[PDB]
Amino acid sequence: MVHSVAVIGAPFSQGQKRKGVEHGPAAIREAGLMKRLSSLGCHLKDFGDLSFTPVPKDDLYNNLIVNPRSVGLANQELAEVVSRAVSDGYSCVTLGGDHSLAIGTISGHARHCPDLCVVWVDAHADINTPLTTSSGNLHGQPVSFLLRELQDKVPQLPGFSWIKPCISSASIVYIGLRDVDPPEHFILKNYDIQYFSMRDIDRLGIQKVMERTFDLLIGKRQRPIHLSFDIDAFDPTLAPATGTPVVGGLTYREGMYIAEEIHNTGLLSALDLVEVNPQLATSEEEAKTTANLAVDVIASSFGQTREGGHIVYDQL
Amino acid sequence: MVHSVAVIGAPFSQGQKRKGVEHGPAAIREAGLMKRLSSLGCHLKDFGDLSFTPVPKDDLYNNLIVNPRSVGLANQELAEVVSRAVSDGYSCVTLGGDHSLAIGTISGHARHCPDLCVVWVDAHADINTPLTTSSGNLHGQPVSFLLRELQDKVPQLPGFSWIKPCISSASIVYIGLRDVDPPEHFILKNYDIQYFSMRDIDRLGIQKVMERTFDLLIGKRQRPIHLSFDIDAFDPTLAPATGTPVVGGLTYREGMYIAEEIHNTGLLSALDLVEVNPQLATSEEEAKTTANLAVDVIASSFGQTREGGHIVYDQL
Amino acid sequence: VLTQPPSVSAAPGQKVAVSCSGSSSNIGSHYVSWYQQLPGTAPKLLIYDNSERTSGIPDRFSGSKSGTSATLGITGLQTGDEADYYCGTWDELTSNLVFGGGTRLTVLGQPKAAPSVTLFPPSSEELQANKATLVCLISDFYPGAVTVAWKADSSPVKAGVETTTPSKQSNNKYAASSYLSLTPEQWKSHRSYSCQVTHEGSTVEKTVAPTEC
Amino acid sequence: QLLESGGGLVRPGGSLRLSCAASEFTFRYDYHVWVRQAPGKGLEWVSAISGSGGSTYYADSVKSRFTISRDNSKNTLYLQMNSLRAEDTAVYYCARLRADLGLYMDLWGRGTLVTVSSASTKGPSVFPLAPSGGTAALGCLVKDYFPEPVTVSWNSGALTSGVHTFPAVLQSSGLYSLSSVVTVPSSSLGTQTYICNVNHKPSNTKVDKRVEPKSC
Ligand SMILES: [Mn+2]
Ligand SMILES: [Mn+2]
Ligand SMILES: [Mn+2]
Ligand SMILES: [Mn+2]
Repeated sequence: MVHSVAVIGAPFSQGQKRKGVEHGPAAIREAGLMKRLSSLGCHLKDFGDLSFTPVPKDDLYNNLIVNPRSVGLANQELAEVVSRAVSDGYSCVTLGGDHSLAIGTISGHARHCPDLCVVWVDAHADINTPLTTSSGNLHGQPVSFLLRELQDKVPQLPGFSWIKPCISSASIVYIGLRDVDPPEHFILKNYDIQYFSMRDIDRLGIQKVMERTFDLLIGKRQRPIHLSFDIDAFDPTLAPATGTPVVGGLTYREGMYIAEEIHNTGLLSALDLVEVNPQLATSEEEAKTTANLAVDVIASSFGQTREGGHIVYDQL
Repeated sequence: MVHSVAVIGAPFSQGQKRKGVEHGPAAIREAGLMKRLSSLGCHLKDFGDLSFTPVPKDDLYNNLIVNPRSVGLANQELAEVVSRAVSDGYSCVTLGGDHSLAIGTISGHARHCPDLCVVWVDAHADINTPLTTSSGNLHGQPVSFLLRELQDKVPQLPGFSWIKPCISSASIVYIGLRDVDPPEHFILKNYDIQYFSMRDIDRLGIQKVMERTFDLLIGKRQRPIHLSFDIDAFDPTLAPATGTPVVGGLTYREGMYIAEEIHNTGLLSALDLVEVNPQLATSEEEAKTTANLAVDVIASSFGQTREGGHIVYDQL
Repeated sequence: VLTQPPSVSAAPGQKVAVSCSGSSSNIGSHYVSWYQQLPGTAPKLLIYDNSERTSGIPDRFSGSKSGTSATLGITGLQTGDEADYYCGTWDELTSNLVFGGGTRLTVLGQPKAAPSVTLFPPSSEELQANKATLVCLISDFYPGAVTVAWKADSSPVKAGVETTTPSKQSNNKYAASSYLSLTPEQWKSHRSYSCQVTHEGSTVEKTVAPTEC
Repeated sequence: QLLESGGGLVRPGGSLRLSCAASEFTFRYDYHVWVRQAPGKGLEWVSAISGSGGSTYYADSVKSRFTISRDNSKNTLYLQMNSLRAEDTAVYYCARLRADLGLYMDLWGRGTLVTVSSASTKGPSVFPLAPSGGTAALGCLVKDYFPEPVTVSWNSGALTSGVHTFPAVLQSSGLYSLSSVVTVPSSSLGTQTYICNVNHKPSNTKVDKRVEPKSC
């Protein structure tokens, strides 16, 4: 219930080329996350990294190439850990691997906060259905298990019968899209989900974007806010160490602004930071700078500012 | 009295890790500064680089680690050289090492122009007092010796008894802050100094910023303008060779705009370009590109443009 | 100007503290660096500002300063660590950088092989030319530290003595030499000469006479 | 990296000139020093120069004889040495000098040898070490040779197993001596020839020496 702050590592992925994403929490932990947050006068509670062990064959090969049942089922264990953390009065930060963890953290939140809304910052809409993308895409496919209007087009995969769609199409706003499949594009249109693509930001501005965003979410009533920030939303020059880097994305300035704005509502309840994959960096510098950016996002969302803060009454 | 142009090298610093800042004037001189200015139809007068020799022990160690008394006292010699240069009808350009030279150049200017105002372009406010930061910070602490409202909180360091506060809180506007200590943050607030942080530029625009800036400085009367441009105001990708590179800063476009605007008032009287430190570059390219940028700033401030200028009536 | 003791000892896995004493005008007043002289190489920086490690140096290394003194801790001792360690800082009375004399740290991971000693009398050729040299050859000793005493019958001799510093051998054991210059008459007038070599406090002493073989 | 050169053997009263070639483009922005190491003594800082060569500092030990210079255009530091003595004999090392809470030298070179000895070039008197544990050791004494090295073979390398040549002693005079020694079985002495061939290539001096004075 966002009075203090919980840090939860959830190193989940499906393996294959994007398996260094499971190493993201350490990378961010190693960007000095907790210092910052501690030094932002936050009471912190570090809930550690979750067990991610494949079902039902934990032999080598499955670890390198994981099955969907294994993720869906690790999200169940996540929703539970998110749920209890909210229940004890904490704001959830979940350091991620692949954007699929959003399934467990939104499901967890919804549970003790059923009026919540979502800001999905991302180059992708991650809103494919199981029948619209490959076995591999579950990271780019998690929003069709949460939205409540898609269940007519969404089948029962084993590991996923616990998920109970906890969002209507009018509770999620997208910021930063530039890489959207036709299946996704039609869904956005057809079910009247509002979104601000890189085009709408060129036109409107990050200032007017956030203005329009809040009106559509918290405009006629206060709700708890769930920021699912995906790192590939930042232009790749800023965030190179990620699996699907798409060019033309947020500047550093745009991204902090978004965080700055979310904090300034003082309604933020849970935050997801995902797709940080150090195996994909050109150097240690590139891995480090990506995680440094990811520590800034969180810091901002939890009160960091570019112009000062805190307390002083200075001496002579 | 800004009819022609004076170039003065002031290679000052306190040593320690940021001692390659004393090599800045040569770097800029070596970016082809004088050509540009000469080829901008300016009558130039090159007053050379100043002696910087520690007081009162000029042995090796002090050269590597300099005492405050040594800087305060080299600023006195600077204010004098600035003063005479203004007195003979020149616009002052002072190529810098650390932003502390601002103490001597503003003091010099004030002297023959007591109605002057200041635009401080910088990621920092450099406005700590001697009792708010370490012995080392004098580069990030020079504005509390000039402002006239801070003398109740500002003690008499030897080397600094000549400084006579020549600015009220309502004569300085900051552009480009993103790294501000709590002590600084309170001062800005408490004494009602106006400023445009990277946040206000994301929101307002560099166009509206300069508009708001001039209204607050020269809005109801014409005054002589003192641009103290600090190189770490530019985002580090543009200006990597500097001691305190802070991310999220001015684009090339924003920075030239500021210069372009200052020139367009035709009121510019003196200009400071500081914190250019080639020892801190990843390569000669990085050192060179930082100084190239620094030559553009000056050039712009003195009439360079991105769309043409000058004279022609062409042949057939 | 800085004092650090000359030598140190341990077996791999153990730990030491090399101490650096100076004064008011340096350590009492300035920062101390620590440099590792790997034998037969230029030194490398380990530590500045009293305890600040440099990259890739493990945390095994630790420095510390107190008033007029400094100290380099090294734990989990390893082979390839054994070398010369010097402290350095600035003295504000003389206006220079100063170092300690150095400390040689040997890591004993090999057994205390006492030296094999071969002593030769002066050659016919040399005596014919009115000269005389005794040759003491010292080999396969570990650790690389020895001390030499020549004795004409029972009397000690330090005049006309030239001794090499120990050197490493093929097997990472050590070899040294010592040369005693005599007149032919000094050689012929004494009943015997002996090279006395002491290694880790134990003596080996070979003897020659002018009477042949 | 830093890499020094132009060390060598110089006669007392003599001059010599070191170079140090730095790799960093930041070489020109940074103080460098010269530290020398007398053979197996400690380190003695000798001179230091500023990024621009406006300021030079010298040790009492070397002041007014030695002159530190640099050419940033050539990324080279120099040391000109005049009026050289025995006591200047040392490995000379360039280093980068930088500041933080205090001063440290963070970049160093491999070194370069300066020997300042009075002694002139010559060849050695070779003398056999005849034999008098079942095995025997016989050898050759190589006496008063200047300078180093001497290159030694027994039966032109054909005798290899059991050959032991020590590191030479540098005598008080400045003249070198070393001992050569091979371990053999006592049966073998009469039938097969023992010769330590020796070479002082400097002097183009080659000496073949027979070892049979056992007298038994
Ligand atoms: Mn994405
Ligand atoms: Mn995503
Ligand atoms: Mn700055
Ligand atoms: Mn500044």
